[PDB]
Amino acid sequence: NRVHVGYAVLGGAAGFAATALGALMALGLRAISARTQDAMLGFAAGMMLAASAFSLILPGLDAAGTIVGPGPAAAAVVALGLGLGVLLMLGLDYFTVNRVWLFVLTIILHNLPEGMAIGVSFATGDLRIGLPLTSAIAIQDVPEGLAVALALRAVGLPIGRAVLVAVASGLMEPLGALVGVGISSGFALAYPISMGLAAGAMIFVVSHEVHETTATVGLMAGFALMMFLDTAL
Ligand SMILES: [Zn+2]
Ligand SMILES: [Zn+2]
Ligand SMILES: [Zn+2]
Ligand SMILES: [Zn+2]
Ligand SMILES: [Zn+2]
Ligand SMILES: [Zn+2]
Repeated sequence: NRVHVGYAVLGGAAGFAATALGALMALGLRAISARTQDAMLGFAAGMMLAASAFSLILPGLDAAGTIVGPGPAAAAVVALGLGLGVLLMLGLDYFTVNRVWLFVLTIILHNLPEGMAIGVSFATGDLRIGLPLTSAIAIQDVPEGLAVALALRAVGLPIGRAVLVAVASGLMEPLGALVGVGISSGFALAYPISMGLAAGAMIFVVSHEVHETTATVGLMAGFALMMFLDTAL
């Protein structure tokens, strides 16, 4: 309990609320074209890919560079965090009708890195770090909440149940944010390590979520918009 965790809970809350707004838009839409779905998901992926680079790895290296020094030991700390983040998510991807439940688990697992990244990115209190990432994550949460609800409906839930499950799915960002503050505030190196870890987890999820032309337009737009947000915020 402290100041920099509050900003993280607020970040996690904006992630849950953004997901929910996207989820509630499916009530009115019920179905969308494959062109629209593929673009949205490519936009969501592109936002998190650049976020991993510009909001997590690059700030984590700077944080490590002032805790440890300018040498490669700083970069080593982050890279090792990154590899541990991949392997944590490689693990979960492996150790885990009633097919709905298995799709729901994926949706849950894929929200975990975004929640964690919000909580990690606010550990030092720097709005210049947490704000671009949190607002990028909320932005792609709207398409993702919509996408999730429509897909749960496409697999056979009535839109109302599907929207409900989608909204509950978003609770994983508040929860992941709590996890993120925990792993980044134990010791000095916890922060750069946890920045690498969230980036790695994030990159694993988005590799697993990447009509290729329409998806590329979304991918490029999400990437470019992430660069804009990081530069402006
Ligand atoms: Zn996402
Ligand atoms: Zn050195
Ligand atoms: Zn998976
Ligand atoms: Zn897999
Ligand atoms: Zn997914
Ligand atoms: Zn497609």
